[PDB]
Amino acid sequence: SMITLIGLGPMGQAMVRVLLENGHGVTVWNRTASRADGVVAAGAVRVDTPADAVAASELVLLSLTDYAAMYDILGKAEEALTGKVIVNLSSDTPEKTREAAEWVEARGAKFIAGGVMVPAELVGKDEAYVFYSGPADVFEKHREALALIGRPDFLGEDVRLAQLFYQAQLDIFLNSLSAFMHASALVRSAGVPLEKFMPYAKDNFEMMGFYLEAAVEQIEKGDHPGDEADVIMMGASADHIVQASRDAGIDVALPEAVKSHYDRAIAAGHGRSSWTSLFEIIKAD
Amino acid sequence: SMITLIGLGPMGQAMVRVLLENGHGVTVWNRTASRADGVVAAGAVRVDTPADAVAASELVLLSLTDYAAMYDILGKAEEALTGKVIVNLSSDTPEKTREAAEWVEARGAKFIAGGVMVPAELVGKDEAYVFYSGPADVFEKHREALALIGRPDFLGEDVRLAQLFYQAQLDIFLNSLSAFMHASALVRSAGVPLEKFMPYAKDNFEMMGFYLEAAVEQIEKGDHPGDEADVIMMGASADHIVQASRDAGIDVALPEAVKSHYDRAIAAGHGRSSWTSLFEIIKAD
Ligand SMILES: NC(=O)c1ccc[n+]([C@@H]2O[C@H](COP(=O)([O-])OP(=O)(O)OC[C@H]3O[C@@H](n4cnc5c(N)ncnc54)[C@H](OP(=O)(O)O)[C@@H]3O)[C@@H](O)[C@H]2O)c1
Ligand SMILES: NC(=O)c1ccc[n+]([C@@H]2O[C@H](COP(=O)([O-])OP(=O)(O)OC[C@H]3O[C@@H](n4cnc5c(N)ncnc54)[C@H](OP(=O)(O)O)[C@@H]3O)[C@@H](O)[C@H]2O)c1
Repeated sequence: SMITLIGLGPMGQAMVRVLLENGHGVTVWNRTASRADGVVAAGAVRVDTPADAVAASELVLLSLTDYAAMYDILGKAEEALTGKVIVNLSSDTPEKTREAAEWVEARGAKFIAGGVMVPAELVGKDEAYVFYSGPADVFEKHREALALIGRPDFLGEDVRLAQLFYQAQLDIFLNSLSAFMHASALVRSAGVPLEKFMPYAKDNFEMMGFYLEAAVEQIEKGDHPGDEADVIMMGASADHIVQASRDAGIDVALPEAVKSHYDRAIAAGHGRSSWTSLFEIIKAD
Repeated sequence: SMITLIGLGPMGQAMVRVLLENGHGVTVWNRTASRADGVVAAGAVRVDTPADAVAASELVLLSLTDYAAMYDILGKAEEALTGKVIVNLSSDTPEKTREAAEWVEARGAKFIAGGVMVPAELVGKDEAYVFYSGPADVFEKHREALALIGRPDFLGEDVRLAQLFYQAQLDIFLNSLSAFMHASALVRSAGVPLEKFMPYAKDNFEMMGFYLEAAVEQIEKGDHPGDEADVIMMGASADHIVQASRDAGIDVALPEAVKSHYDRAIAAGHGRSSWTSLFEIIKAD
């Protein structure tokens, strides 16, 4: 049961290993031949060329930093893409994802977009899930295999959907990392150790589920009551974090961006509305 | 025991109600006399003047949008402050918090800073905790009372500590709300309802604790291994969220701020380091 995988970053590697562990034969190629050494030891079969990698399997998985990478690699293997199934598990733009769907299918391949929503350490484990979008019939044919990487959430036949859901998750995630480090940087400025603050940050993030249901209701109904907490008070909070950041001499870009949401809401007259009203100035009309 | 409280936002109100529920007499004043109606019904006693509010109790709690508000109000009760204990549960800057400590003590009162780390709906419940800082001996005298609002976490005698820990929490929190709304705004741009995405966002936030321990270790040791996930790949992710945001016509300030962290890390040569390396570019010189 030979499946190909191209791109042997942590993810590519962790995926190749799960495919090998569950009986499948796995052909690999990577720009840096020597990164494959570990998985080749485990049972994978390295090959000289990207075309050889594509020719080896029906199913071809890509784990690459961006879609530009798909073009650099598959560009040296076009004649062999015919009859094949590209599953691209790379981050890039939804718009660039569709543009990619069209190029691979013009070269005669079926294209599915995927987004893996776990670190490599948890690929193949219980917490693992993967956004997928594109041909439902082709996805079904290879579901059993892809299901090993993590729980497949098929979103629809619009190839952009998985990428859009991936960018959306990482929007929150990269924000939470940057926010965490920013808040930590504020406390370390006054000489507090990170280990004394981290438990509070943990609770902070773990408590987010409490707010999210009321938030979705308020946002979809355009109903933003400030009774519990208004944009004037939370705008002031944003102003304080910015000014504390300048006082401490840490980064101001991230808190100035949060303040800008409150500033635009205030300008739009949502002073007395719920913080959910920020959605009105964030969204596309 | 009569405890005074000034500022009858949702917080002030929820705190007054808990004090009344646990036997305490509560004197109130507010710039907007009619906001007291609810708590006066519940048992509180409104008074004409801020000076009267201060004179009524040993312990005086402030729940105000900012510290500037404390000055406007307590400014009309300067003579009345001798012997009193101000607990300021308002957001403002650590620097403005100390400057306030000194102003209050100059007028013969003890000053404690506090940060309440729950919404009004959870004041007095299990999840409730409150950062406190200032004189430990004065804090002990009034601990039993304040303990009702939420679990008191006394940080130290540096009055700024509670404010610093509050700003830090809201730094992450306001970021998480803005990120959540931003990601949601991306999904609604392609016409997906927010109810389809919210469960994934909930899991995303609930999963933050997994990364935070490894993060603190890597940050405090200046040890940033990229083996599992490097700043080149996560910088590219940030670029994708920004470009998807421009494509969708939503806010770009928040993702452009996250991208700016990755861009500065890359500039500092941390391309191949862990995302924890962003801390090097966020932290003070
Ligand atoms: N890191 C995580 O925990 C995680 C989790 C979920 C999803 N993801 C996403 O899934 C993918 C996993 O990436 P990763 O962190 O494992 O690795 P990465 O650092 O993004 O790079 C992975 C692969 O991309 C190749 N590559 C990049 N640009 C190329 C180009 N122009 N030409 C040829 N090859 C190119 C690399 O070649 P070399 O090895 O030769 O450099 C490598 O094999 C990414 O798209 C990421 O956004 C990551
Ligand atoms: N709400 C939350 O979820 C939350 C979370 C934790 C803690 N906090 C913090 O607790 C404080 C109050 O919270 P909140 O949202 O309930 O209240 P708020 O909306 O910020 O205002 C509360 C009180 O401040 C008074 N006030 C504001 N500016 C004033 C001024 N210049 N002169 C006189 N009175 C003034 C208001 O008087 P009026 O009634 O006349 O406007 C009101 O009684 C803030 O520092 C906030 O950041 C809020």
